[PDB]
Amino acid sequence: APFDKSKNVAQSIDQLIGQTPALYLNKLNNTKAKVVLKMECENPMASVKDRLGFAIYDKAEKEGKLIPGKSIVVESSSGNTGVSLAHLGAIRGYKVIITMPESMSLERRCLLRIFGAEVILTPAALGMKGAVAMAKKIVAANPNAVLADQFATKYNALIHEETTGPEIWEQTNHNVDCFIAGVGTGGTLTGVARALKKMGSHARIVAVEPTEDRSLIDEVLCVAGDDAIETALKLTRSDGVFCGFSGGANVYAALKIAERPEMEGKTIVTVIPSFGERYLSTTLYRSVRDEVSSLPVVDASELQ
Amino acid sequence: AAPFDKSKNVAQSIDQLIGQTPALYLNKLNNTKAKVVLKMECENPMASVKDRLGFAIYDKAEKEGKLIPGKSIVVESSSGNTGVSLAHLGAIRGYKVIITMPESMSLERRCLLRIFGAEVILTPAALGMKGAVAMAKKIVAANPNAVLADQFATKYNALIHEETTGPEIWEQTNHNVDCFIAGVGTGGTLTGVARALKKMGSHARIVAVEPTELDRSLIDEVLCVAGDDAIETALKLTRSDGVFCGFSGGANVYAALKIAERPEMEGKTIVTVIPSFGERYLSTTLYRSVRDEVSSLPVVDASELQ
Ligand SMILES: [Cl-]
Ligand SMILES: [Cl-]
Ligand SMILES: [Cl-]
Repeated sequence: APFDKSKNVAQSIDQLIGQTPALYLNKLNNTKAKVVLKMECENPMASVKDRLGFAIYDKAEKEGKLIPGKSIVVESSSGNTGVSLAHLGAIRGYKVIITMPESMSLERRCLLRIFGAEVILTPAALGMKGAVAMAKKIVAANPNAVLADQFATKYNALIHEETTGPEIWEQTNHNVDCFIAGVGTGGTLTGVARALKKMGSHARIVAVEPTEDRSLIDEVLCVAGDDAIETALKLTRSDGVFCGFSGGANVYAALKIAERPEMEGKTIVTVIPSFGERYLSTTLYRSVRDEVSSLPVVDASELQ
Repeated sequence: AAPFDKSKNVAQSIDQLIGQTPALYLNKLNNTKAKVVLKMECENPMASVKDRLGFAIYDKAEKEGKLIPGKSIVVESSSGNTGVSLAHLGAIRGYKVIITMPESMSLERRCLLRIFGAEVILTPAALGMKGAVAMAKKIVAANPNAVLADQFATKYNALIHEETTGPEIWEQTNHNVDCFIAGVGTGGTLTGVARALKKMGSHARIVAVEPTELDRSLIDEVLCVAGDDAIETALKLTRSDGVFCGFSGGANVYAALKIAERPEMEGKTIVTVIPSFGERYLSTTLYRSVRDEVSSLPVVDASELQ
């Protein structure tokens, strides 16, 4: 059986990665279809990328390609893959180096540095291309250093075929008519689609392309940034799901699909990749920040 | 009970994901001969143990007929994790939630509450908590459908931890708890977990953690933890064990490590609590040492990449 974390004591926090909950969308869903959210936001470092981090360390160690205390893990990511690599690197005793443009927030730097990752900042003008350049440069310069990106490419779809997809299959009672996720790198889409196919599911596979190459994909749905953003704010207030831009896009897509006549009574599954708190000080929740920042204050004369 | 198998079913409400939190052994940071178990309340859906209290408030108050969905207005004079949980769970249940809070409380706290659609009302800094309380009172005095939530926090806090948190620890440790450690001050697991253990016939030592720099028979020992020790421990914990928490968790872990070095604790099991996830505190003084470090980092010159 997968580790029963609700009933036993874990030996390591990596045993808490995956086996995430699944949640019906209720108040926001005014259709005759069912929408299931795979709550990857509930991972220990608050995103789906914990699965990828674990896969990188676990599979690369098993191949003999990462050695704790010798290998230096180098990654040119600001986002959650870098966070997970830093997190799990710390506990497994790897030096982790993250390159990122200087333009990324202090918060993002801070998240990485709390785990003891070495944060290297690159010129704002060169953007992410410059961070990649720096990472490639650090690795060429040290034979013990490895680019983590090669492992992400090798293992990402596999970990989701092995874990996320089977979990969805069991949670939904072997009943999936449509699976929706982002076209991005480092997500569930390919691996979960493969798992569903292999289980004999006839689920329709929908890739979400945000407006702000596989034989597995049945349909690409383009979602405007402003719809993703608006959906994320509605989600918190309707169903208590607090996520990032990707999750809002996915839910928008799911609701659109759910309005189709042929989807009446069917089960649509989508993914909430990351918890929203990481994004509180970003553009996604700017509307809320701007609002509370200029509230009136009750006069002391009214408080007696 | 029929306890919800969330790794294996689809939940009808996010309330069902509250509780049934993991427990984790401290490894690299534990250099003692005792076992230290962390009850990971940071893994609740809104990232703190107070989700259990928010749930208890709505669940129990509704059963008492004191909260009526679609009619009651929930009025809460606090902006901490209990306030967050009330706003979060109120939204999904269809309640308007009002938070009264001093203007001096952090902008980030205001933002998180407003994310859930709470009405955030600010009161003068000079009047502090008492002005927020007076403002809550004023609202409720003018509308009989408005209800002060703090009465319910008082009534149900210890009870929900007796009913859920405590029994979960008991099961997770396979009925083997030699010591339970948690913070003083309301909102805590301490009283309710201690009561659960004692009902189960456990004679675990109960240690209250008191930060510096019933509420009698239940406590065997008080352990004073300096704020600096709590802070340093929180940052060590992230690097050693990958546990990312707030001040309270750092203090608890510091305390647990002190109990673990007691000779009579050799081979014993000590349980403590990680109340909340650390991300909420990244903009606070708890992680200021790290913010100051990363804010002064050098930037690689474009020459090096060309
Ligand atoms: Cl995804
Ligand atoms: Cl997201
Ligand atoms: Cl904490």
